Amino acid sequence: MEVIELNKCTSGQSFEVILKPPSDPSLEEIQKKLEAAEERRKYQEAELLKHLAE
Amino acid sequence: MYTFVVRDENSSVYAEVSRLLLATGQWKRLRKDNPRFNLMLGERNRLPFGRLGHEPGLVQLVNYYRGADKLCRKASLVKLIKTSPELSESCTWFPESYVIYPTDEREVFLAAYNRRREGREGNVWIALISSEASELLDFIDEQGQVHVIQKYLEKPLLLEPGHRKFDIRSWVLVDHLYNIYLYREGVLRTSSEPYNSANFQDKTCHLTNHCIQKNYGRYEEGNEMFFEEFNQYLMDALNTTLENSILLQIKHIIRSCLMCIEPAISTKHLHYQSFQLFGFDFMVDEELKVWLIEVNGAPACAQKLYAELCQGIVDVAISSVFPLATSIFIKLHH
Amino acid sequence: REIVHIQAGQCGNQIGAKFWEVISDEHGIDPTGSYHGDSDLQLERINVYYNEATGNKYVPRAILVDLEPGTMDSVRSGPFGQIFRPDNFVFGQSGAGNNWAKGHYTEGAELVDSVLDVVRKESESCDCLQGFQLTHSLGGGTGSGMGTLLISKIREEYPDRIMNTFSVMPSPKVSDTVVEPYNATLSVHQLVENTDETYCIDNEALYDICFRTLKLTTPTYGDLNHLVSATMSGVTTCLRFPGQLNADLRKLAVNMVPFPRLHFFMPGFAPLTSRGSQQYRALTVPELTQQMFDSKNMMAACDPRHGRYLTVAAIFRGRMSMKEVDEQMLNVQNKNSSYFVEWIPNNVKTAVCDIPPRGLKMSATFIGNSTAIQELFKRISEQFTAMFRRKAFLHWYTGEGMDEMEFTEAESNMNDLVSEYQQYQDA
Amino acid sequence: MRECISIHVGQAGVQIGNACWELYCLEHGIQPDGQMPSDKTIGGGDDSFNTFFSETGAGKHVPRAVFVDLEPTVIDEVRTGTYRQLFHPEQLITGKEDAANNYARGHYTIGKEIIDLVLDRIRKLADQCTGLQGFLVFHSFGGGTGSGFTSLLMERLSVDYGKKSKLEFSIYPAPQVSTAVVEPYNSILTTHTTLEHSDCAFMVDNEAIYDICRRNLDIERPTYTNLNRLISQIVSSITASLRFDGALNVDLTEFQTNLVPYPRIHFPLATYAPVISAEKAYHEQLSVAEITNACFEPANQMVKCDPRHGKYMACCLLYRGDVVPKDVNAAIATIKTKRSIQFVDWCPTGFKVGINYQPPTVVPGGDLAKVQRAVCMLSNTTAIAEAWARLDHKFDLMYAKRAFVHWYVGEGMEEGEFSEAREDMAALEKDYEEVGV
Ligand SMILES: Nc1nc2c(ncn2[C@@H]2O[C@H](COP(=O)(O)OP(=O)(O)OP(=O)(O)O)[C@@H](O)[C@H]2O)c(=O)[nH]1
Ligand SMILES: Nc1ncnc2c1ncn2[C@@H]1O[C@H](COP(=O)(O)OP(=O)(O)CP(=O)(O)O)[C@@H](O)[C@H]1O
Ligand SMILES: Nc1nc2c(ncn2[C@@H]2O[C@H](COP(=O)(O)OP(=O)(O)O)[C@@H](O)[C@H]2O)c(=O)[nH]1
Ligand SMILES: Cc1nc(N(C)c2ccc3c(ccn3C)c2)c2sccc2n1
Ligand SMILES: [Ca+2]
Ligand SMILES: [Mg+2]
Ligand SMILES: [Mg+2]
Repeated sequence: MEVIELNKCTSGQSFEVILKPPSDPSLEEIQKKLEAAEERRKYQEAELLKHLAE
Repeated sequence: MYTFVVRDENSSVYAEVSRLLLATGQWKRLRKDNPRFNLMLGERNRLPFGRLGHEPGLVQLVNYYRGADKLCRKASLVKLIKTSPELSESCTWFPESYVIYPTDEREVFLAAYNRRREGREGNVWIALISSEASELLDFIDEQGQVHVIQKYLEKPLLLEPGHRKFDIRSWVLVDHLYNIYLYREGVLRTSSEPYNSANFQDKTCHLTNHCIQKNYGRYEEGNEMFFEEFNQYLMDALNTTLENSILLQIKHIIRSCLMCIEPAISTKHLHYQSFQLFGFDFMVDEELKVWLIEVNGAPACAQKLYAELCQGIVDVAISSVFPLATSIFIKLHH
Repeated sequence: REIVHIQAGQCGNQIGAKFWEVISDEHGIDPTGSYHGDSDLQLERINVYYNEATGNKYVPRAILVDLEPGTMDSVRSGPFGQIFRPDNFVFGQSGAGNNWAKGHYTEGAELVDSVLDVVRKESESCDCLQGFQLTHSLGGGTGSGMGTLLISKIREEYPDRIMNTFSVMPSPKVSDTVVEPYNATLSVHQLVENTDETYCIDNEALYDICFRTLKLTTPTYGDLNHLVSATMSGVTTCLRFPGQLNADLRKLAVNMVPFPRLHFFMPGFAPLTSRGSQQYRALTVPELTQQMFDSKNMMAACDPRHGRYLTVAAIFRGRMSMKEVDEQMLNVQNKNSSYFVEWIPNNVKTAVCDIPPRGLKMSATFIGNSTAIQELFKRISEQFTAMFRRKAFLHWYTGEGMDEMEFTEAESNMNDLVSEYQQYQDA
Repeated sequence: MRECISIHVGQAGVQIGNACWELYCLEHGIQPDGQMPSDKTIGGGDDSFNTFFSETGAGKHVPRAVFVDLEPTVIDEVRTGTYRQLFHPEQLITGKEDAANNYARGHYTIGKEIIDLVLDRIRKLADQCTGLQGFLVFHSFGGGTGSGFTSLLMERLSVDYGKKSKLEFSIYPAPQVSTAVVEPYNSILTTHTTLEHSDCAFMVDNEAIYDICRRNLDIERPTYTNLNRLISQIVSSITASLRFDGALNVDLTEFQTNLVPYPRIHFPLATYAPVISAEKAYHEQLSVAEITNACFEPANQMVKCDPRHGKYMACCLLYRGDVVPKDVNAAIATIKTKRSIQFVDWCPTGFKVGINYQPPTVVPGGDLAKVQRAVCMLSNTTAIAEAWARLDHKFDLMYAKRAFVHWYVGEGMEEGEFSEAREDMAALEKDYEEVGV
């Protein structure tokens, strides 16, 4: 029914049409997680290399 | 070699369809959760339509229509009938109903209850059956869930001998193409205790459910009168046929109800396909006028007609999508 | 992403030498090492297995290993013998006498440092090294025992690279000595811990295929290795050739191995063909698919109907309708879905490569991580126990410093593996 | 005028960026060397196409764009492709070992070692912006780099540009063109870690692009190339309002204010018609009513699902070609009476509309025919949640046995991050259920 906010220009046009009305982590915490998984990666590789030394 | 899965064990109907599908040696049954299936006899609640139609190289078909609950739940059916232009308030075959929520259209319901008391015409209603507003609204709030308040049909057609009340169940099958098939065998679930017009407390001669009646078995086996005998009766007692007095209106209501929701539930250009069996519950009054009581979405059959219906479901709803290597249905054309 | 290839022992060197024969011809390299081919598809990833020298020479990134010179002499005087970098031949003189002990602990320990030196020289030329493929048998001494010793040392210096093996399993049907079930059980124990991907090339299966299917009355090791080089060419195509997937040794491990110990693969191949006998009729795509999934085409002697596939990798080579390939692959999974686990959705992946192998217009190679593979390890465990319960032939190993306790462990670890596999067959 | 920096991550992102930036050049008349005969203002200008291109005194127009992959194979083809002269090197960032289909390896292990260099290279484009709006981030859900590195980058962009907007063009996994069995894990992982850092995500389900390519374009086995030209038109439709004169969706903040009321539910469904085969000999051109009707057929949706069984929160119709407002409203009024369009109670039933009179540009020699009018509908339907159902179910099957989890934990990730991510998606699915039923 109701057509509103019609803006025309050389390139096209735009409008709305209404049919009915209604009824963050910090840089510190990010470097912490990234390095905390680097520790688990190191720990596991060192258990491996230890086993391989046995 | 087509594959399928069963997800509703308690389905008497589709228990019998799986046994028929296996018995052709062209349908293998898979486990509940195997997704590589051609056909799904799914559950009744939370059926996962979001997961159908996404198995490449598989054509997937299920035995329910997503959205058909709007027709098969008493609150929804009322609302559907009252807001849809195609059915309307002037709908001449649905009893006057209102939706009532426990402590909504509770003020609107009373507004009709006064005309009916201020006209001294009949004023029985149902949810328990009573002729006074106040014992009803007290009953709804004492249960918990949402109820529907409906005009009780105070002048039903009464079978003779016995002065007995009944209701007609029609089985309708809708295929993936949205052909509307009516099973030629209906059933009258009858009352065995003669209908009593003054005492609405005795709910054994007013409610005709096969469970409540189980004088059961007096007139006809299991309180179930089929169409041949009900037609013979109307011919003899009333000088008219089942077809002209009742069936024509039943074919009209079925068609109207299903035509109304076809745009909302059809699977014509969908990535999975749907078929569904319905139970339509009709009430005939003493002027040979048919009324819609409710639509059931998970209906069971009558023990004689299982073999013939279930075999038709395979023929027209399943083999038509997955063919293998005169008709018991009336197609309600549109 | 370079791959470093190692071949240890008699078997290891013979099948290895046939792999390089085969995939050279496929990429257009001649024995000399010069390119003489017509499609650019051939050179686009040839860096994965070959180095480049000046004069546009391609030299395989292969290291040749043995404890007795006999077989590596054969290779040098073989068809493609001159294409291998002569500095990469690393051999002793003693031999290992079909003794795992000698390969892992005494004879082998002597030589293993030379080998790792050459491994490092090749690794340093690598722009980004993805890991290692080793070819070896498990029933002899060198490939079995010093190969698994190489693996343990290669893992220590390169713990973050992929270790992939082609491991020939032993069978009484094609047997050198009675200690083979001892050597292989000691080796499976190593492979379970220290590889990511092992293709189980079972000699039982290879013998049955020559005898039954190909109608060869008395098969040779040559007849066995034809099937093996065909399979090796196949399972590596999606590393060697440009395509829609473009995989590598780590991507294959991630998608194939749901749990790190269950990393033992059944290769399959279609159409099976014998040496020299040319076949004039190409197969239809439904024919490849029915064949590659049949037991009579598996290179591990296991009944795939006695278990379930955890994952599957399929490869079709040749000019064919990729649409039809897709429908056939889907058909098999839909027709026999009880044989694919339902807790790993979409566990079959197919790839295509236009270039076919020599002498076929179209072929299908199959990589199955089935739980039926336990039939293989169980067979070996019976053969091990029938000797071990009487400590029979053990002196050959205790003589080199080994203790019975090492056998009991390997046996237990391989029985665990078989149970682990059985666990997921009833999931 | 306010610029937009485009970031393409992983294989799907880079290959789709090649598709779009090629189109973008054909649309704006920019030859494969950066030369635009039209930009009379040599070297500068606050025009509508300068939101995606900067100029150089040399006369070259160069995309406000950065390509990033943990492997050199794909980006190397941008380096030597027909559009190489477009991009300068600083913009093309290649690592050495890709993530091997492994989120935890793109996010933690190999991520950590290139994130700083990428952020620096983005700060070099932000620095030539008089008024940066934010970012368009193209990536797959399923890849190792696409899922894992993208979510790291997204977290860092919120701390280095906390005021700026971030949009996503995300490829949703489908088995017909999959590369990995762990794509369900990588999806739920990257969706969880990105959800709070993304303002609007256009999800494009590869299943849907593949079937559209099969049914309407008559390609029998679509490749990435087939898929990416169809996807680039959709992308172009969405971004045209930022590269051309108009009053609808003129900045990135307007995408959130027009398509996303609730922040968490920010995945608008995109629908697109007509897709007509180039080598279809006789074709009768489709009217405004016909193409607008097809916006409501699931067979034309970027994600297969049924909007009749959900509710709309917003809805935009982007036309391109011979469209006038009169014929749009006509088509709407017939459609509203034939189709199920339920809005949520707390939102006006309506359609913001944009028309660009230039008909969709088509890649010369491609698979798509020229047409006289095309529309892309952007609706925020709760129905898209089916896509999360599908994905969460597949994730649930594998995780119930911890299958493949060791490949993640081996890389430093913790088994609990899997269940943290899955509980989030369990939340999201429920948010959709409250809003929609
Ligand atoms: N539509 C489309 N999808 C693609 C394209 N390339 C890859 N994909 C999809 O992306 C997913 C795989 O993710 P990729 O982008 O290839 O992975 P990646 O981000 O490069 O990470 P890697 O694992 O390092 O290669 C699969 O779901 C593919 O279907 C493409 O060019 N177009
Ligand atoms: N408005 C009405 N007028 C007269 N009788 C009515 C009535 N509504 C219901 N009845 C009677 O009461 C019974 C109960 O109706 P209803 O259809 O709600 O039972 P039900 O819920 O078990 C059937 P369904 O299988 O569809 O759920 C009917 O079988 C009919 O005999
Ligand atoms: N399939 C195959 N098996 C082989 C070959 N050579 C040896 N074998 C098997 O390898 C085992 C013996 O190992 P071998 O390689 O000779 O010992 P090694 O030199 O000490 O490692 C036995 O099971 C043989 O059947 C071969 O060329 N092909
Ligand atoms: C070297 C190699 N790698 C492959 N990848 C990495 C793979 C495997 C198995 C896969 C996928 C995706 C799902 N599943 C089950 C990918 C494939 S897939 C076909 C041949 C092939 N060859
Ligand atoms: Ca300018
Ligand atoms: Mg020997
Ligand atoms: Mg990649």
